[PDB]
Amino acid sequence: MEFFGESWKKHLSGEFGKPYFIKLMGFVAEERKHYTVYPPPHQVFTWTQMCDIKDVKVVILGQDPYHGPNQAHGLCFSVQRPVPPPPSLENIYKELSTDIEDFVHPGHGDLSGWAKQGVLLLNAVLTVRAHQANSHKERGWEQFTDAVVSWLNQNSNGLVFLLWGSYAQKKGSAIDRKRHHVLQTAHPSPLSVYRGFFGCRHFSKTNELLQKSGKKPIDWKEL
Ligand SMILES: O=C(O)c1cccc(/C=N/OCCO/N=C/c2cc(=O)[nH]c(=O)[nH]2)c1
Repeated sequence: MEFFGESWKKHLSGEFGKPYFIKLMGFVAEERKHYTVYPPPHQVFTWTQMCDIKDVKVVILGQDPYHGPNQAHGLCFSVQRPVPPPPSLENIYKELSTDIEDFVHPGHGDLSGWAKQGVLLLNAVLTVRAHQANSHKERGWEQFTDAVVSWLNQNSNGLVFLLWGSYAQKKGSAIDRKRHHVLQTAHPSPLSVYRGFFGCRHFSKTNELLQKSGKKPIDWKEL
C-alpha cells in the first residue's frame, strides 16, 4: 500500500522540498501527536490512489474534510461503508436521482467508484482535527492543492471542473475556460442546496461536455 500515488508523485514532487510543504508536514505531524486528526495518515492522499493523473476527466473541488469519527477517507464528500452518507452527500445523491433518470442510490456513501473513473475528488485542505471544522485551514494545504489544480489546468485538456459553493469557485477562478469546462452552482449542504444546487444538473451536463472533449462519459451509478 502506497502513501502517495506514483503518477501523481512524479508530477507534484517539485512541491515537496518547498519551505511551505516541509512546514506543513511538521504541523500535521505535531497535531497527530496531541490530537486525533482525520483522515488517518494512510488515507490523506486517497485521491492519488484511485486513478492515474493522466486519466482525470472531472474535478470536484471541496474545502475541509469531514471532521467526525470514521467519515473522512481522502476523497471529498465520500464516506466508506458502513458510515451513513452525511446531509451534503444525500443532497448530491438526490440531485443525481432527478438529473439522471437511471441513477440508482448505492445504499452507501463511498465515492471510490467515481474516483476510479477519473473523477478527482479533491479537498483544498487535506487534514482536520477531530470535531473541529477548519482547524487545519491556512497551514499549507491550500498552496499544495492549488499546485494540483494548476498542474491539471496546464497539462491536460477538456476537463470538467465542478465548483460547488463560493470557496470552490474561488479556488477554480484561474482555470483556463478556453481549454477546460467549468460548471458553477451552490454548495450541496442543506443550508445552501436550494440556492442553486438542486436543479443544477451538473452530472448530465458533465457527460455532454465530456463528449465534446471526445471522452467517454462518467457512469455516475458505478459506485
Ligand atoms: O462555499 C459556500 O458557498 C458554502 C455555502 C454553504 C455551505 C458550505 C459548506 N458547508 O460545509 C458543511 C457541509 O458538509 N461538508 C462536507 C464536506 C466534505 C468534504 O469532504 N469536503 C467538503 O468540502 N465538504 C459552503
